[PDB]
Amino acid sequence: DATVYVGGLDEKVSEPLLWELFLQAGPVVNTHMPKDRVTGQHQGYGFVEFLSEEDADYAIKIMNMIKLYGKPIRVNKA
Amino acid sequence: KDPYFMKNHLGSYECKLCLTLHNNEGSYLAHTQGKKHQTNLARRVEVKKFVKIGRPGYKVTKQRDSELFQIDYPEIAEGIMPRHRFMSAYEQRIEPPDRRWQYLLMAAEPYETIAFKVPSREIDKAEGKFWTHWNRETKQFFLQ
Amino acid sequence: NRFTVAELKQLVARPDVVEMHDVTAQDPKLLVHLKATRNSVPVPRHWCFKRKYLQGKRGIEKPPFELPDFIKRTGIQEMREALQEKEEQKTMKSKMREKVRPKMGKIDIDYQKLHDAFFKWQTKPKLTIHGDLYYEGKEFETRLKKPGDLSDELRISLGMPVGPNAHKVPPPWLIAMQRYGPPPSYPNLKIPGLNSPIPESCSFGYHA
Ligand SMILES: [Zn+2]
Repeated sequence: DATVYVGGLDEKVSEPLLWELFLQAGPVVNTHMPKDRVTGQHQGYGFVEFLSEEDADYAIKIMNMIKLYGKPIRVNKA
Repeated sequence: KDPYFMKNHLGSYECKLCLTLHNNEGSYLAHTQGKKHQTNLARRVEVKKFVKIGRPGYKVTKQRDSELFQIDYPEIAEGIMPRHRFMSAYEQRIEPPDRRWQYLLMAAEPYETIAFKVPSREIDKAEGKFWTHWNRETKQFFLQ
Repeated sequence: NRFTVAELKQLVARPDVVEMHDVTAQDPKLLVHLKATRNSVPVPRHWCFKRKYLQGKRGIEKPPFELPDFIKRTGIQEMREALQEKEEQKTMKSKMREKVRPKMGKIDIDYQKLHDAFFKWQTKPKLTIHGDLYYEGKEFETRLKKPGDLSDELRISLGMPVGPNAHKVPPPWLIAMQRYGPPPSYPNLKIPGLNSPIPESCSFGYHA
């Protein structure tokens, strides 16, 4: 419940940039940002853990209005 | 042309896949031979070496069909039939501008490889079993 | 004899610090008390490793050295680099010829500029407090931001110009925050054009 899926991320996006962005909407506990370790490449998605369900659900509701590198960011419950 | 030889910040040498340090010029190129470099090369031939190559351009006979190339090939004397492959223009010996089309390439051992430009995206299938025939006795090669 | 991590965590007034190995000590209560004493620093991370503390820095290439700025403003790097690249063209004939017939005054810069750069323009470096030890990864963990401010780097990537006009500049989640409320988790967040004045509270937002 406290974790949201973030999608449509350009692979140039860093974990600090995701953190800066999502801390505008609520305190973030941690970010899991999957990486191909052979190529050192991010894979277009991340999981952002908020401190509670209410914070995560609030994030999902207010989060579909951002473009990063021109790509619209999708935020969904997981 | 070794892509793993690195010189570090203090004037020594390093194998990058092996992650190994070497003091002098002669201790890297004696490590490229050795059980650490070869097995890591395998983790990361003979027939290619002995290919006879005169480089003689055979005679092709292109012809617009409708429902085909006719290559006259002098004797090979081997069991292996001539082989085709579809290759892109992206890699070439000179790499000049205008690359962006495909070549139907034909080869057989003793003699030169032949290429045919295809500007259409799809018209035929450049496959070996489906669509080639080898008249080995008269030595004419087929492909449609 | 060696009671486990559970009972040791129960006994110690600060079980934050007791680790996997402290139950295998010869005095666990003292060791975890000294691990939780006030201004001590912990043991280095590589006491249990297998790699001799820096033999994992093998393949990574690094810059040579950045000279400090007050020394770079003496011109010594440019003169010395030009002199090394001039000496790299000399054969041994001219290298042993200018050993007996030397042309001097190749740099001869001045002494007032050097005495200025060590006494007038001396710069305090960026030191660190006494707890902050070093581990092998340390200089590449550099990731170590706040609500209501967005960096120039993030604003380029978002396409969000920094300006003071709280309504055209705002982040694109403004309209949704007017509809759904302010952050559930930032009760005191103030956003210009919502619950802070538009031209007055131009820092994007602030906790107040
Ligand atoms: Zn090697």
